[PDB]
Amino acid sequence: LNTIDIQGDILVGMHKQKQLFYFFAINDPATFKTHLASDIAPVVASVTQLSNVATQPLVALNIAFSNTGLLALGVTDNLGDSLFANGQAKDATSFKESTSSWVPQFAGTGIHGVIILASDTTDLIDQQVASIESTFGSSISKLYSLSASIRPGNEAGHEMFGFLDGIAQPAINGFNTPLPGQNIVDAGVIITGATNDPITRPSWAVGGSFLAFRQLEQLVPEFNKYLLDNAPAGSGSLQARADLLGARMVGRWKSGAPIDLTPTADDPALGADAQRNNNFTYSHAGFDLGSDQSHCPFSAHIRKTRPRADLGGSLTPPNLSAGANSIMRSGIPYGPEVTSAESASNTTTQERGLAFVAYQAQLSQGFHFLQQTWADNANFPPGKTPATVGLDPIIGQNNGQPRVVNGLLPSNSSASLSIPQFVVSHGGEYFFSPPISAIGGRLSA
Ligand code: HEM
Repeated sequence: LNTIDIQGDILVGMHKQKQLFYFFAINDPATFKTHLASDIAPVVASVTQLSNVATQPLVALNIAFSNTGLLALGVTDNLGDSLFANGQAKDATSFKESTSSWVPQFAGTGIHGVIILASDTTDLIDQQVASIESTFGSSISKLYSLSASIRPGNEAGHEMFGFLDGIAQPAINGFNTPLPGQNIVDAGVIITGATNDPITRPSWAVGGSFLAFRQLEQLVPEFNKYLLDNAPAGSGSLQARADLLGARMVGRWKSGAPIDLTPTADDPALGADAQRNNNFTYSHAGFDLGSDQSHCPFSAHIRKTRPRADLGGSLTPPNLSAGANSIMRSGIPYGPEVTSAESASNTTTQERGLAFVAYQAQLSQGFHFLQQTWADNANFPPGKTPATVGLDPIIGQNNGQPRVVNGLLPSNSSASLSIPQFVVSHGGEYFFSPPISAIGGRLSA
């Protein structure tokens, strides 16, 4: 790997308090290219730079292009990815959703790219945006944007449902020092043209990655109310038992504690411990892997998206199964905190959610595969008893309607729940984040 030439959000994440997703079209390739080379390319933050606190810019900038943006730039080379080429709108029906609920700018292929601006204040971001718009002039056009932020206080690093996020990533072999239980993968799973990437890419694409962007609204008061209404009977407060159900749905407690290691009560100390909070496989000493949902439901979100021992491999950490289906996640929450009024009425009045960002070298193996073949598949994971696992309670989709999810109730692993959508996709796009040398190189030529 040459982490000098790889955009930082791909392998490191921007790790700033604020981010802006600036979605643009290219009006005029010729003028746009000039300013791409002079104004954008030299300030794109790399993995190497973001990997050291002393070399992190006040504004971390990354930029990615859609198939039609690349077309607008006169670049027609085959990036080796049909899903990217066709755009996410065309792919929506693969996830049993429709472009009906999408931001209208996303329901098409008019968006040519996205600029990711990140800084610890919104002030610095808007300065950089004002400069970009000034210098590019009418060669660029803003079609849509989404402002996002780290949540405040003790919810920093947690997503809108309140769960600590950004714990689990694939370790890239030869680059990351793997953590206990962490999967270890070839660089080519995430970085196009890198080690063991079987797909031929254009020359200017080596060091890049596909960026799956999803604007995912979360119905937080509704979720909270559902958990309280369905809290399993037992010891502790109603909220504690409600939290237990929530944790069974995610596969982690709000603290980050993986339920597979903490199956009856939260242990917040575990969530804060990078050396132990991923050290599991779903295998347990005296339990049948195929039928035991006492530690973690077969349908739990993280078990659906990283099956670990459910797809074979070592029963002791680290489990190394399904390395090719790993994704890097750089998502960040958007929208305001939940208000008292919303909580009292258990009803959302304004949009908040996750600005979901997934990187992978193959869309068909990454985001698209986890959503369609695993999360939305009522019979995944395979070989379980009962065999009908049901859907991912967090992201599983059923054309807008309630999702049948099994195994969630600790007192009865055959008990089914009919769970309304908590996450409402408003769509997004598939982009390609090029290596930095390509931005001021071929893409500006
Ligand atoms: C609003 C929607 C979503 C929410 C609230 C959500 C929430 C979470 C949470 C709380 C975790 C645990 C933190 C961690 O392990 O790092 C997690 C992990 C993860 N999620 Fe999601 N997520 C969402 C969307 C998605 C989507 C759309 C995908 C893929 C299609 C996805 C794939 C993953 C993966 C791969 C992990 C790590 C699993 C592992 O390595 O064990 N998430 N998510």
